[PDB]
Amino acid sequence: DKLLGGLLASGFDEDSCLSRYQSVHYRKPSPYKPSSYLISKLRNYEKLHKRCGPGTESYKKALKQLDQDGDGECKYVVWISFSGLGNRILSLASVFLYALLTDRVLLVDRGKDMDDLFCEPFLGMSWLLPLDFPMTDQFDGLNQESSRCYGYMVKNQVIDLSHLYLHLVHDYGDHDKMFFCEGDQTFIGKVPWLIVKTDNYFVPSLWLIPGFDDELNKLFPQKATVFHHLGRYLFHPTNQVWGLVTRYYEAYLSHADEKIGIQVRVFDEDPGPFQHVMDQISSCTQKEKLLPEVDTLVENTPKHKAVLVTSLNAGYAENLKSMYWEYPTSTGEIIGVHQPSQEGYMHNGKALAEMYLLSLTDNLVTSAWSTFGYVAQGLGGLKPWILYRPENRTTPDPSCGRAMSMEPCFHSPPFYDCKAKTGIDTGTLVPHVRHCEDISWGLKLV
Ligand SMILES: OC[C@H]1O[C@@H](O[C@H]2[C@@H](OC[C@H]3O[C@@H](O[C@H]4[C@H](O)[C@@H](O)[C@H](O)O[C@@H]4CO)[C@H](O)[C@@H](O)[C@@H]3O[C@@H]3O[C@H](CO[C@H]4OC[C@@H](O)[C@H](O)[C@H]4O)[C@@H](O[C@@H]4O[C@H](CO[C@H]5OC[C@@H](O)[C@H](O)[C@H]5O)[C@@H](O)[C@H](O)[C@H]4O)[C@H](O)[C@H]3O)OC[C@@H](O)[C@@H]2O)[C@H](O)[C@@H](O)[C@H]1O
Ligand SMILES: [Cl-]
Ligand SMILES: [Cl-]
Ligand SMILES: [Cl-]
Ligand SMILES: [Cl-]
Ligand SMILES: [Cl-]
Ligand SMILES: [Cl-]
Ligand SMILES: [Cl-]
Ligand SMILES: [Cl-]
Ligand SMILES: [K+]
Ligand SMILES: [K+]
Repeated sequence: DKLLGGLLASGFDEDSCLSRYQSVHYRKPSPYKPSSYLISKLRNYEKLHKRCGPGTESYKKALKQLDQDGDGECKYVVWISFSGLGNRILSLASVFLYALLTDRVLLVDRGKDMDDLFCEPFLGMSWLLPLDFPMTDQFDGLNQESSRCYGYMVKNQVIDLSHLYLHLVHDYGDHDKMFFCEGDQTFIGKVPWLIVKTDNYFVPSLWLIPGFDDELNKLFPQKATVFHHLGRYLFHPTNQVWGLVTRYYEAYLSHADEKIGIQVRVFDEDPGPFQHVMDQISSCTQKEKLLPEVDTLVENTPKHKAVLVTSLNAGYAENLKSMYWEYPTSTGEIIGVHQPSQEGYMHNGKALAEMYLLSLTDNLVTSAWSTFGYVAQGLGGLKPWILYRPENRTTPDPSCGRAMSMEPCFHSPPFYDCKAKTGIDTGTLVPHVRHCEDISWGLKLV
């Protein structure tokens, strides 16, 4: 089923984006079926996008509100291309959900590479913000003190509204965080143009806004499927990225009975590679029976496992590779350890290819705090084993634990009760919104 259970629309040109419908020759079918209401919601999104999108007569009329109000036919939310690729992917998926919940059209700031990495997701009509949008060269300078920043208008009690800037970056404050309150969403609902900048996956705090909560439950009744569905919908790699994927997979990974992904990210100043991290990896994989122990004893048909290791430093894959070369397995399993080329013969090209290759594995080990890992697990429908974040170059004990769900984590959530107007722990409100495994103050859907 190339349409992923109805998540994807038919009718796209096959050759101009091979990944779109070929992803099925490489992936097991997801066990999570998109709800019929999410399927309607996306097919209706496409209708709206086609009516209101870039370059249409409607879009051109709405652009004049920026020089005025207005009272128009089409409203928008523009995603600003900000931060690293994994932050971008998650944040964009979040802004897309927000569009869905508010009957807005999503426009994407293409930044330096978005059109080079991704195909168009909306049948008929591009998702890219036009390059001559007049506010574009203000995007980097938009901040908490910008006149039309929502938080600035809140704290100053500004009275007038064609557009608003929503500062949702990790450094945001109390006023900016009022985005996550119902009364503020009523106000913001009236503004035809929203401009968002964020480096977080802010999905889970949408679930705690009245009104959004009812709609979200209809769309995603199993709760922890938001990124799995919206990520698969939105993001299809371009043919040159997908070539990197298919060629790697077919050469190195395709013969194995089971594929293990290991996504290594080490948040440290010094270059590496670190023994305590090597030790963490071997212990994790071996205590969870993802990879077999080796032994030095002198003294029944063999599975073949392929281990895909992604990392900035090649030492982690080398260490594992060498271990399984130099010693027999205690189980008799055949282990091959593989890592993609570090040196080129599209920096982001290879990075995206690697996230996709991880998503094609059977069991995935991720690194704590890594949005790169979140993207991979989400696209693959993998509930990972998470390598906990080390402190002071000491192997954590336990080394890893299974995640609660495949969802990504919101790293910098608000902690505010909008009704009582005071701080609250927003990870103890509803059972499906919990604190993350890897980052104790973050939130995730479970
Ligand atoms: O949403 C966060 C968002 O951040 C993006 O990255 C941006 C962010 O970087 C922060 C992290 O920097 C790392 O260092 C980088 C460095 O930026 C680069 O220059 C360098 O080349 O690479 C380095 C990595 O190799 C540090 O390793 C991190 O520590 C830092 O994360 C922040 O960590 C502190 C806590 O630090 C302690 O944790 C253990 C240990 O690792 C560290 O040394 C300790 O000191 C957090 O502060 C705590 O925050 C909590 C929660 O409060 C927040 O969230 C809830 C909201 O309501 C609050 O308003 C909000 O403040 C608070 O309760 C505690 O009191 C605080 O101590 C920070 O929250 C962590 O962010 O900023 C710089 C920018 O350059 C980066 O791009 C990242 O890419 C995104 O995925 C996402 O994580
Ligand atoms: Cl419509
Ligand atoms: Cl990244
Ligand atoms: Cl395309
Ligand atoms: Cl400023
Ligand atoms: Cl409110
Ligand atoms: Cl669902
Ligand atoms: Cl790293
Ligand atoms: Cl899994
Ligand atoms: K493209
Ligand atoms: K998979």
